[PDB]
Amino acid sequence: RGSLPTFRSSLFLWVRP
Amino acid sequence: MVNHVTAYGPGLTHGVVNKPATFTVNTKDAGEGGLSLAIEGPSKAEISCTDNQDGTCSVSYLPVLPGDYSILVKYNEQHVPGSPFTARVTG
Repeated sequence: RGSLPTFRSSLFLWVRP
Repeated sequence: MVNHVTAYGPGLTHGVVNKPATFTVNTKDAGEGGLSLAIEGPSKAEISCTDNQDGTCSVSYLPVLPGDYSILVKYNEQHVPGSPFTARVTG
């Protein structure tokens, strides 16, 4: 980890009944 | 790592390059709260997420380079059991 570029994809959800 | 939201599915552990890798997020009788999904690895993987209507979410990501991807799943700032996961994505 760190030798090649690292990327992030993200998602946030509010969970509610 | 024990327990609340949970996560299971093939995409948590393995995948193949350019095909959608999938897993499930079970929110049956979770509180209400913030669900974070993140994926880190050698490429920016597109995430898609559908509510299955039954307290279950079907999540897929599309990895474009092979390698190791970390899948991070948090409920209200806390790691779900097994999170962060590591998927070996082969070519």
